[PDB]
Amino acid sequence: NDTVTIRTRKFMTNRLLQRKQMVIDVLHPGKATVPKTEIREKLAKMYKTTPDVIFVFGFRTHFGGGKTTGFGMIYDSLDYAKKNEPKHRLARHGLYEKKKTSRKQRKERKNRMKKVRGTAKANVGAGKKPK
Amino acid sequence: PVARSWVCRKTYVTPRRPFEKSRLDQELKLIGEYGLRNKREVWRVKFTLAKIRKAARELLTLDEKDPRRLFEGNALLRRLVRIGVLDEGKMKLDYILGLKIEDFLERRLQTQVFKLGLAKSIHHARVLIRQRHIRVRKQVVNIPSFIVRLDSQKHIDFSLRSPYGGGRPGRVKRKNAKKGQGGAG
Amino acid sequence: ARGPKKHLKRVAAPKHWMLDKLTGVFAPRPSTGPHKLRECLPLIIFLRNRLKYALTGDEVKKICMQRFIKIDGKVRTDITYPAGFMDVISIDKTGENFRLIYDTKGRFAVHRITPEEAKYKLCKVRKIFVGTKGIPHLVTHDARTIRYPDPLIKVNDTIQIDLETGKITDFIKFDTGNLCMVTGGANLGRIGVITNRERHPGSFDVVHVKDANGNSFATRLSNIFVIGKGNKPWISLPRGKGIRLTIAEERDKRLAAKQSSG
Amino acid sequence: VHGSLARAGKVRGQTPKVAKQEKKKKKTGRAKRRMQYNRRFVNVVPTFGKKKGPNANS
Amino acid sequence: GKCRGLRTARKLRSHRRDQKWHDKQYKKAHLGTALKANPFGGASHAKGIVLEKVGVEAKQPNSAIRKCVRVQLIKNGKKITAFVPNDGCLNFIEENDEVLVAGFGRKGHAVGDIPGVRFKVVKVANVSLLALYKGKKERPR
RNA sequence: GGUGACCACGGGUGACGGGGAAUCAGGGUUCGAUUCCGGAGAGGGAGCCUGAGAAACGGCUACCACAUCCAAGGAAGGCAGCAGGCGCGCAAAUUACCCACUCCCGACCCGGGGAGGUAGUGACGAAAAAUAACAAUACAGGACUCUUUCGAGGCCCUGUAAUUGGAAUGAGUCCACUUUAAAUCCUUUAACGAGGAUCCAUUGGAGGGCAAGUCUGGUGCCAGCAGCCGCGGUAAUUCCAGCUCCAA
Ligand SMILES: [Mg+2]
Ligand SMILES: [Mg+2]
Ligand SMILES: [Mg+2]
Ligand SMILES: [Mg+2]
Ligand SMILES: [Mg+2]
Ligand SMILES: [Mg+2]
Ligand SMILES: [Mg+2]
Repeated sequence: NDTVTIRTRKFMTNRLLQRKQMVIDVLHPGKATVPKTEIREKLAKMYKTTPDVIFVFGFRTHFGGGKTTGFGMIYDSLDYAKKNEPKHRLARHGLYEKKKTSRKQRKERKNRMKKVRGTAKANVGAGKKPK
Repeated sequence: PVARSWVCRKTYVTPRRPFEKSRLDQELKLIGEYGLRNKREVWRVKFTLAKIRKAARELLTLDEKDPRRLFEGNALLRRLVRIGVLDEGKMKLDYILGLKIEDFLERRLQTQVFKLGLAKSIHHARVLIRQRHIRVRKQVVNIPSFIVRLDSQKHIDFSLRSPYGGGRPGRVKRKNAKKGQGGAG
Repeated sequence: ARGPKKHLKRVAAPKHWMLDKLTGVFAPRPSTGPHKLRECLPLIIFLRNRLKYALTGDEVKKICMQRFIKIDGKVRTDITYPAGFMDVISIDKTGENFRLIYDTKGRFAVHRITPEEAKYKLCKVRKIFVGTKGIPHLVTHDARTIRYPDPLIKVNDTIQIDLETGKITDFIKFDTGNLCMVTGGANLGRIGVITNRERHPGSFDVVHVKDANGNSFATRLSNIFVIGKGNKPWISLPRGKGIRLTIAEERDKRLAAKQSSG
Repeated sequence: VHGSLARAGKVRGQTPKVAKQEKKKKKTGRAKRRMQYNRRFVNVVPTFGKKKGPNANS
Repeated sequence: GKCRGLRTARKLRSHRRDQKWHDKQYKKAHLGTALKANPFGGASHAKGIVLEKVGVEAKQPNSAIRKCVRVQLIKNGKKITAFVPNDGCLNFIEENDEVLVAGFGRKGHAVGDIPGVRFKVVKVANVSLLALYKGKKERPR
């Protein structure tokens, strides 16, 4: 906190997705790669925005510490953030939940519904007994 | 299928004949003088010079005023004076054939830090560089074979984190210090 | 194979798309359209590698679905639509307009243009023929066809075409001493003036073109596309003015630019 | 066959088993090159002998 | 002398490939009889089952017993004599074992004073003969 | 009639073609099963339906060869797809995770993709690069210097043994961050972490070719070594060991 500064570059606005894009480089002189949450809240203060719509990722620390380069995403509204953003970043910030099953079971369910024809009661009942 | 690259090349060539008393001593002179690990890296720089000599020789047989000879002529001369093995005023294709491997070896970071006086010996230099102590510009470098350019030659200095520039001494100093204060009131 | 191919390997993609080797194995594989896939830009690369508006394939999918991309006066939702040559890519929400023209090195370059200069488009007539009831038709370098053209337009000429109507506003005749642009081969992307058209019956014609600096080059007739009346180009030429410079002088141009900026 | 194969491993059986003496760990790598470079290049021997080899058994 | 005309390339190449059959290396590698006669069938190594333990007399200026083993290759079932190249590795060899036999050194030619032996044993019972000789690992007892 | 010593026809190929790979004065000689383009095939043949496009095989019909279930009345097959087994062999990886990337398909911003991506095994191979550095004592060495050998120090470099002797560090444990679809690894960065710094470099050699012992102890034309010359029959520069050197 004492010596951590945030710089931005390649900044450009695109209302195509109602966002402004930039690549940011942090300066943690003797500190670990600064956590994304601190960058989010500092980058929000630089741009005067609430620290729940700022999106940052792709943080690579240079050899020997100091500079770490990352990609910055900001939006004019959280509504738009839910609209056009990859789901992992929304899940990273907790606004999207992927409480699903593994892909291997989904394929087995699909094949097992292929064996049963038409009958909705058995088509929805194909995966009950073989749990 | 896969999106790999598999574009690789060897950086050295082994000698045709093994066990020459003349060649073995000549390479061992260079290895000891410049503090090299093995004979592969004296073969590597030799291979680098041979590639430069081959490229320079081809341009010389090429007719004068040929655009390729002119364009690539100053292209390889430009980078030869940038790294520093070639004199600024020695900008002729003939003078490239007169280059040796000693100049290509003294441009190494291990050699320059010794010559800059940062290191007490050429062999101290290798272990100092490998121990993440020296830096070029604002970047710490831990590779002895880092060739330096004329611009980067001045900037070579100790890294801030090392116990030679900024503070934060090594663990052995701290353990010695904590043992000293633990042995008395 | 047993049918049409619908894949394009990344290595096999056209060079002027300027794609790298590590992101993936496949290439946009542009859909069928007014331009051949070797000399077209799919919208995916134009909004990802040209303007960097989108980062990945699904990001350029969202922008096309929201319907701000408008090619040649029509909104196109196809992620891999073949843009082509001198087509107006108008994105009205951002207010920028692009005319797709090759740079000096035979590559399509970002050419921002004024809104009122986007209302028209040039086109090369390729085949002229008469249809049923004696109606003359005209097909251009695009897959666009019009009826009832001015009888003075012959093959491999240029027609001044305005958008949103499709009519012929004017036309450029193919003649000696006319400014043109090369659209294929080694001399692709070179702006120059016709000097000589030698013809070979049964084979391709060869034309000789001299640029502003005096350099003379030749190419096939199928790679000619007249974009000016004599000397004055009818479109805003891109940076470099369609002039070809050898390896000698872009190098000193960098050094001069670097030295000035240093 | 003559059946003379009963003598396989004869000498190696007869040889007395003397164990290797323990020795200081030998420097390896750049340091090993340092040692041999110092040994054979930066040294002056006043004794004669017509440049005897590195493994002289005098 | 040789022809030097401008359009004698056909004669030059036809004469070349006819004369290329007159050196042993080209004849050997392009006729196929040597490949068929090779017990290994063009392979660097071959596994086999120890059929017997035999001793071969050295040549005239030497006088020794070379401890070899008669081996049948698991592929093609051919019987060959493989030398055992150490001091006491024959004792490491018993009856009916898998042995990885390899060429002796010079491409199907007899080596040294051993007559008619062109193969040497490398591994036995899927453990290296060098490892057994140096005591690195012992027999699977 | 047509084709043939300008090599037809026939046979062989351990022949898929090409871009390309190895070697590298020049000229060439081998190699291209293998990620890009083209072709072919889906156990061997043959014949078809649908469709714009198939003689399709993760479509059908028949025969041949294998092979599964059966209540013996019948029924169902095609891993030269991803994994994974058997066999064959000198010889080649996990029955893992994900559609996050690249793209593909679909009615389609929303679904699917063993394509493909990620991780696991991986000394095929390629790049970088640890296994130590420094200082002060002893004893030699130096164009050393001081009286002109003798003795010392106003200097320099190696070497052997030492309570030296306190400085620097990673490889390891391990916090967090970062990376990522989620991880891992790398890079960051806490706390530990080096005096046989036992945190211990190996593989092959020492007659010549070819760098290195005319050392010591055994064996005695035996065992064995030896690519080739050759060594060994009792004083082995060549075998089996120790020691010491050599090469990478
Ligand atoms: Mg074949
Ligand atoms: Mg091939
Ligand atoms: Mg097929
Ligand atoms: Mg259809
Ligand atoms: Mg079929
Ligand atoms: Mg070690
Ligand atoms: Mg010995």
